[PDB]
Amino acid sequence: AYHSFLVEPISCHAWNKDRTQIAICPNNHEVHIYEKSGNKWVQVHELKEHNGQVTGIDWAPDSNRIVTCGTDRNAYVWTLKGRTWKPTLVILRINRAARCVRWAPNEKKFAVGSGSRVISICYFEQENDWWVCKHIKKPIRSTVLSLDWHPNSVLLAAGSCDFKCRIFSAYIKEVEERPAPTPWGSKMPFGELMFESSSSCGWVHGVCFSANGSRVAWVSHDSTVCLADADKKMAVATLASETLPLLAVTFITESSLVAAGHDCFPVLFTYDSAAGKLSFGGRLDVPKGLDSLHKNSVSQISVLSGGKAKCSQFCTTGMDGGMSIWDVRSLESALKDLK
Amino acid sequence: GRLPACVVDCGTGYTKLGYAGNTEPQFIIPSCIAIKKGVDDLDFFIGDEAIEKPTYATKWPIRHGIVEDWDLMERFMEQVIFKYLRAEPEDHYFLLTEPPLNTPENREYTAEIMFESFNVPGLYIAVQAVLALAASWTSRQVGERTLTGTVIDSGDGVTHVIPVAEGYVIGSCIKHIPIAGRDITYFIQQLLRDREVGIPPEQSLETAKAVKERYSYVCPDLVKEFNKYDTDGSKWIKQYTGINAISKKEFSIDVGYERFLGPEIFFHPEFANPDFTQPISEVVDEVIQNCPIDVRRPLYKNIVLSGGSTMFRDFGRRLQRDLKRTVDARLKLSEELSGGRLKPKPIDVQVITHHMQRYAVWFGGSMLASTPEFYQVCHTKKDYEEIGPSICRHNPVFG
Amino acid sequence: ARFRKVDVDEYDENKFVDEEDGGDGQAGPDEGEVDSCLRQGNMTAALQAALKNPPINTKSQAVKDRAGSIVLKVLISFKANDIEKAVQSLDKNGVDLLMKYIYKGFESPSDNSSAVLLQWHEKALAAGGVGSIVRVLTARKTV
Amino acid sequence: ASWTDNIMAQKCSKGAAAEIREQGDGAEDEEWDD
Amino acid sequence: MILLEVNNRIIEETLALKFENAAAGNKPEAVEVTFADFDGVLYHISNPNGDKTKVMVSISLKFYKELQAHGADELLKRVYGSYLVNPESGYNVSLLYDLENLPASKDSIVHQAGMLKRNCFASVFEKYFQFQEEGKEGENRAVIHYRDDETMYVESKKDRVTVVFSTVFKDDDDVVIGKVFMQEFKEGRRASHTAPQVLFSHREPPLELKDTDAAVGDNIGYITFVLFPRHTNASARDNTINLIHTFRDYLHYHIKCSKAYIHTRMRAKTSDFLKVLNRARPDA
Amino acid sequence: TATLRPYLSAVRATLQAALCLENFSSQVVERHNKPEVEVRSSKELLLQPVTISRNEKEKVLIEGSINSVRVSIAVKQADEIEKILCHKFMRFMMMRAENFFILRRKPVEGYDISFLITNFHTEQMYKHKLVDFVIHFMEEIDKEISEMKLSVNARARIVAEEFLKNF
Amino acid sequence: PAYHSSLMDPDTKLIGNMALLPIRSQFKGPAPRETKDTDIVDEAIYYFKANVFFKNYEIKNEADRTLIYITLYISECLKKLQKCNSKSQGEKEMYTLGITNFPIPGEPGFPLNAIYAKPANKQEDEVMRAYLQQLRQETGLRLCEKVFDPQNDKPSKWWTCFVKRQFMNKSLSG
Amino acid sequence: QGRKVVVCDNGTGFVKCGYAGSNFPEHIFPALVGVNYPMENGIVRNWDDMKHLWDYTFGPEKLNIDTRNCKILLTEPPMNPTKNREKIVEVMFETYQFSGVYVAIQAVLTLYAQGLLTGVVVDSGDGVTHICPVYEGFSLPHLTRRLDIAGRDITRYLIKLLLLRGYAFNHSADFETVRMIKEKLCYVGYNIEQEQKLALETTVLVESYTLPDGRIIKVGGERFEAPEALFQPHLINVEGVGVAELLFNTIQAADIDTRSEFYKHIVLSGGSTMYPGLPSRLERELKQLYLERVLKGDVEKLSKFKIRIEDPPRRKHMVFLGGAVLADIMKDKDNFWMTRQEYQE
Ligand SMILES: Nc1ncnc2c1ncn2[C@@H]1O[C@H](COP(=O)(O)OP(=O)(O)OP(=O)(O)O)[C@@H](O)[C@H]1O
Ligand SMILES: Nc1ncnc2c1ncn2[C@@H]1O[C@H](COP(=O)(O)OP(=O)(O)OP(=O)(O)O)[C@@H](O)[C@H]1O
Ligand SMILES: [Mg+2]
Ligand SMILES: [Mg+2]
Repeated sequence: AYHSFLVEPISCHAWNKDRTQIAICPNNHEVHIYEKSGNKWVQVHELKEHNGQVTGIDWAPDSNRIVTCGTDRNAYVWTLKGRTWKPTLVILRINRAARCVRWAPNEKKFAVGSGSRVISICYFEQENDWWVCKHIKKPIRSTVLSLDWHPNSVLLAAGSCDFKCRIFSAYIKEVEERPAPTPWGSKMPFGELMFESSSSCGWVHGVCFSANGSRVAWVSHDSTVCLADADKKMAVATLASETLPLLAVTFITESSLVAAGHDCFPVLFTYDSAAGKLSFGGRLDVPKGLDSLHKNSVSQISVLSGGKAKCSQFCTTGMDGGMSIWDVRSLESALKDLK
Repeated sequence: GRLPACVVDCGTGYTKLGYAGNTEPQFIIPSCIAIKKGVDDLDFFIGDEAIEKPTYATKWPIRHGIVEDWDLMERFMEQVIFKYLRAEPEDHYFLLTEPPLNTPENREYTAEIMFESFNVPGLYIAVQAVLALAASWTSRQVGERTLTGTVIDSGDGVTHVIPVAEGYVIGSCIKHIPIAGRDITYFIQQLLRDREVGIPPEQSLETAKAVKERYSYVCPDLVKEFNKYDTDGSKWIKQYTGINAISKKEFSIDVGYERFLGPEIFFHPEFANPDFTQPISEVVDEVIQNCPIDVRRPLYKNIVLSGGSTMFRDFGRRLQRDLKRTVDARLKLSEELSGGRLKPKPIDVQVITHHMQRYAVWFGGSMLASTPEFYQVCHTKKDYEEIGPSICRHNPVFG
Repeated sequence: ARFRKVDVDEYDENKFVDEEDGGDGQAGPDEGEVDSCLRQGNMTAALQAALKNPPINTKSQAVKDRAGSIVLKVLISFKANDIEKAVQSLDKNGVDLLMKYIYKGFESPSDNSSAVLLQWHEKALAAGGVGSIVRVLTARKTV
Repeated sequence: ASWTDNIMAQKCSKGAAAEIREQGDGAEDEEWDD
Repeated sequence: MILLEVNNRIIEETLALKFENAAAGNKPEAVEVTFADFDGVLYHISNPNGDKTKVMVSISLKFYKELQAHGADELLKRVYGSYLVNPESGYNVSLLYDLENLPASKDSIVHQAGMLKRNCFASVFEKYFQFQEEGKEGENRAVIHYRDDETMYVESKKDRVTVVFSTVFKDDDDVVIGKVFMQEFKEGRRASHTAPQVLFSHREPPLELKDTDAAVGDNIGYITFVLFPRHTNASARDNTINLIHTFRDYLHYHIKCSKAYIHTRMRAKTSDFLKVLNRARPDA
Repeated sequence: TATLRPYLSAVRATLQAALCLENFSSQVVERHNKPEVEVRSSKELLLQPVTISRNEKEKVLIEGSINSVRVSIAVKQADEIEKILCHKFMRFMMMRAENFFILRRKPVEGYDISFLITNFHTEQMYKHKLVDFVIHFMEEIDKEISEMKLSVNARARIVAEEFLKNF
Repeated sequence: PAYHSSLMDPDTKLIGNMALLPIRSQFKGPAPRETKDTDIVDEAIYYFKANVFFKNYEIKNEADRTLIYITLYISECLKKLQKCNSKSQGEKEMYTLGITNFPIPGEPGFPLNAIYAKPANKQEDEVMRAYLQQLRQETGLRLCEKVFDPQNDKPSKWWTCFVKRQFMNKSLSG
Repeated sequence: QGRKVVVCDNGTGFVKCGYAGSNFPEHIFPALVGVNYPMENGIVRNWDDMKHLWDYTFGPEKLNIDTRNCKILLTEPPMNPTKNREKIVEVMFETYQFSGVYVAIQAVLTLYAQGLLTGVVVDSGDGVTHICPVYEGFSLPHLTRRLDIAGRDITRYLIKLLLLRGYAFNHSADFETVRMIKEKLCYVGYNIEQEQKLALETTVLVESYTLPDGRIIKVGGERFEAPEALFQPHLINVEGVGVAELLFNTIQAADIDTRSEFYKHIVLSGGSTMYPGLPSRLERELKQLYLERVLKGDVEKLSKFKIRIEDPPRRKHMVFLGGAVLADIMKDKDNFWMTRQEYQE
């Protein structure tokens, strides 16, 4: 289901709770919110407060709050009041440009991985009524490109240009409760390096947690996809792909991965738990220039319907200005054993 | 050095080529190139040997000043140097002219053509307005010789009003009136067709042009001139004799009204051009008003006419009349509306007409390249080799 | 001035410092074993022995140059028609290492070394995807 | 500099009698208010 | 055009217009035109002492003494007649035309005035062709420095006349394109067996000029024309002189022509590449 | 062909492996988006420079980064005429590098031409189209150099014949 | 700018925005006799050779509308005068044109209907029609009395050259 | 209580009036009196126009407040001569009779807005660049320095450089167009050698700008030489040391104890400091100066040099927010305000 929103690349996209409005960055300092009016997408909202290119957009569903971070070293929390989206500024205290932003599962905090080798965990302080950021710095040595929260609003996966895939603890005492013990670790202060993994090389473009959070998976620039189990003695399994580097990875089940990137089509990976091994399951854009639906590199992948526990449709947003809604239910019967 | 520089003004209608140190150009050729693997690119002609030939196709490289086909421009300047000027390009500096509002990229292409193809020891791409102002110095016999003026450069393309301040052209106030020699020729041709017979269809463009060459003049007042032609119709209607190319014979036509209707479209563009309808005096006033206030008055005191289309009799004088009228009307209206007893100093508008009005740009280029300073303000081929084409993007002005 | 000629960024404690702590380096690939394989006509065995124990952790350039020269001698020692089978006898790591050695050997052309290295590269690409070339581009500790 | 002087050299021919020998019958007459 | 014409245009049009005006009876207009031609030669068309009825065409060559040593004056008097006048200060050969005493046919005088440089050059050629015809062997070679860095050597032998042009190419591209052109010249006798024999020596003087002070350099090439009696005879003397005295400018002109064509090809290829690149945009 | 098609295939594969660029704001400089392969201010963002050589004289150096790739080509030059034609063509094209958006104004040392493809170019152009353009460029530079050489030889032949025919 | 009427007086009658200037007509019509030797028809006939070229006219007065109407009729009259052989035949053609009924202001097909005003009542409509017809007859008569050269058999081309030129790009035929 | 607190920033670009504690100004309007611009370099030249301006501010159209029953805070430019300060105080006390009168240098207002007490403010605007150290919330006049390079001089340099590119510009007619070019494209280079290499060997700095007349001009290298005049005054024929050298010198001319605190809280303000890369360039040049003329060559102790030069994102209304904070968090004090009774002493 390919739709070409506009010719210029879409930097990032974020859906809402009902999956009826999509907020996209059209390689610009503006955020465009499209909604479905019948069977066509109508651009209905325009968000213009960033002084530079927007690099990350997330949409907290329950609070319906859109956090946008850009190269202007700023984060804005847009809230829909009356009929218009108005922003609240978020001080990040970062001297470099923000790259990725992700809301917490409980929507109490959001993480902004930036180019100052920092992750800014920002939370609302009701005492003074402005957002407050806390920095995770060590041992991040290069730019943080990707983030993904554990499904407990405490831990945090961080892919960084220093070739390291990290899992930190973002337990802010002023907004959270005591985190339950996890197989990743038991001692969980803020900024604690809960886990690290790496390879011979490769920038980590995308990280994603499993449904239970005991499994993390990151795609690196060296055409490799890695998955770390916390339960199985904190073990990493690496699959060196024969395809082009993968940019964005998301879990769809407990044992399945969908990763998209510069090869211009999503790919599926299966994690055999008993053997603890990743395997190539099959590309999800087998054709009936580029024969794939996306004419350029797919930049973002995100679960559309059912969430990470019951994912049946996901969405790929590319650098060709295209948004594709892939239904794994149809692809199950399309290919041989695409399960 | 010792050998004089080569001055080539490549206008849209007529290319004016010659050597520095001379009052008038040695060649005034049409800016046309007649062309048909191997050496076939040298089988071409330029100038009067390209207006009409049996087996050749004529093409005009320059449209509205901007060079369109650069290959044709290179071949044209090739036979300019080697067939007409007869100059060894490695020993002669070149003073090329550039159209107003010319892109620096076009300057780079011109420099590349001159250097990487002809290996000239130097090149200076001069702005035409400053050269016109230089030519205007021959008529102003006082110590008021400054490069601040309003050049009305009219040729065969578009008539540019160009305000030059302190030697630098104010490119944000240049305004083009799409009335030039070609429009006047078309209007006179239409007038001749609707009035007289015996004009060969293939010669109507020329037999009109010669009329516009010899019998035209601007009119102080249209109805008065019409009444003069009606009543005193012996000293105003002229006789033009021509020779038909086919079946050679003499034909005589009565050159009447178009004499004063030729340049009148400079002053009433709605006569011929329907899209453009404001007179050249209004265009000059608007151009100068758009300029900074500290330089507005000098632009009035020095209005320089350059190009053949400005060579019509009394054109400058009538322009002075019209511009003084509009300026005085504006001043009176402002004084009446304000009522503050400001009493501004009366504005003196002086359109400088000179004997070198026709080839003003080339005359300025010649007197510029006849000086010691030109050699120390050119762009030597050595500078081209070290720095690159960027040096020819800016050609410094002189006092 | 004269204070702008000092690159402060080099003396900053925030640059990505590669670990470079692999150590070991047991003389890299074995010269005697590959010589015996080449002399005995076991070309596939010669390639397999040449691709074992890469100098992925050796800091000195001399051992890397020696290993590259040995692998290059093996590669040009091959015949074209028998190249493809050899490429299929290596796993993902083996094909990635072979492409690293191929890209190293392109930098020092000699006679028809590039002509057979291009065939090697084509077969290695066919048998190991473009991700092998990507890993050649990305490996900080590369042969 | 030399440009101003060389341009002025023409002034002896330019600074002379009228261009038109007598304005012979075909030019707008002077005496207009202009 | 391919062959460089041997007639200076500016003189031709100026004198033709002046003679047409004189024939029409119109009052002559003052002319003061200084210009230049190939080989660094300077022309001056003026009026002596301000008299409009007389037009003086003066030619100034930086090497007129080396031609005067080979009977330059005798040829100029025989070709131009009484029109030759005492040269103007700063100029070598002056021709005076009285606008009140034109002959019946103006084409001949205008065309001869156009050939002023040709007749300045042709004295040495006439002398050495007569030397070849008369069999006067062993006469000293004529050296003509027609430009500052380029030289010319004329020599007469028993059965041939040698004309060496010592040319200097400014740029390396000039050097290589000249090598290509001269290689084509050397093998040009295949299509024409009656043509003069062209020889090229790059960076090295021929053995004939080795005993002389011929320059040596990477940018300097020597072009030797061997002209036979069928080209030095009276019937073909004029055409041979006309072509030989402009061969150098002809070669340089065609080198620059080749550069212009090469620029045209590059412009075409650049346009093709830019269209290909703009087609790669998602929106075209 | 014997070694042109395999060489072009290898170069195309390496370009696909290298023309995978994403927007990267500068780590060392605030609010700057510089091509990392040029500034080289961060060693972690610079990829390993690779060389693909057809022979000992014709080679392409592809050195990539997170947001930029530099592709330097050494064109074939058989003789002196080919050398001057190649150099003159390259300066011709590089003078208008503002129009060739993915072209450098000056080459790297030892190489004839240098392309710089930034993440912005891959954003506004199809990456596979850019790879195809680079390969088409490598082929057409050689083709046009050969065409210019043949044209110059034929032109010189005609000039010599025309001059010598009039004796 | 385009030339303008100069015979307007405050006491001059106005029919709508149309102006009822007097003429020296030998014919009979609503226009009163004018003591002065200059009339709006004569002023038009004079200014027409320079006004016809103007494609943009500003109506600064109400006699101006009379001027444009007479100018357009002059254009039509020269269109119909090209094919003639004698002054008497020309005058007969002028009378034939005058006795016809070109569109009056307000009716479709009349040029510059957005500039002129419709007649208010039937009496004013009849007055306007008669005035236009009288101006037409006088225009034709004073046109023929001077277009033909003083020596016989010459419909001089000095007025025939304007046949194809339309004032304000408008014509009474459409 | 008292309340009725109004703060009115009087910046050259715009006058912004509002109430204390407001996150954003309630009213903003350009300082236009009619058409004259008496605000040159922040120093008043025509006081009648400013009297009319304040009357307009306090008029019903803007604020509609009683001057005699309201507290006003005014913003003072650095190095304001005492004559202007005294005359403004007299104007407030006599011509308006404000109950609460206070004026302070823009540096302390900036630091209060950002939430700091000690630090150096680099306020560069259109007329002049000011470097103002502040210790314990009180501005130090002794260490304040002025560099006569600002947006106007950078714009003039950019015009000169664009003429060097062959673009027919004028210094009096095309000032605003080049000003917009400087805003949209110009930036501060980090390593001028490296930036010059990138400009002379690569076309990534070339950006197209559409002039009002429709002509497209490609601005390339000149994106970074225009702001470089701040660091190298000699490029615009101005005697000086440069903004970074001046800042280092004015810090080093202070007390030894406060140097470390001043290093870590150097804040930028003003429109002319919005150039990309300016904080990074200032940090690099200050580190180089510390290496050269404090460390004297060695690099071991350079890591201990903690410098934190942050340009605040909320730069547009810094002075107004500082005024609101100052006049809201501590308005209820008595000895702070200068009252009319003290004036009539
Ligand atoms: N009296 C006149 N004097 C000169 N030219 C006249 C005259 N009447 C008509 N013309 C015509 O006016 C035109 C002037 O052409 P001109 O050479 O000035 O144009 P250009 O090459 O475009 O000029 P420029 O060098 O200023 O760009 C010619 O066609 C010429 O025949
Ligand atoms: N985003 C920007 N990037 C670069 N320069 C900018 C930017 N915005 C504004 N400027 C420049 O900053 C200056 C504006 O100065 P500012 O608004 O701080 O005025 P000010 O301090 O009140 O002035 P003054 O010195 O006259 O009192 C102008 O030169 C303008 O061109
Ligand atoms: Mg022109
Ligand atoms: Mg300020």
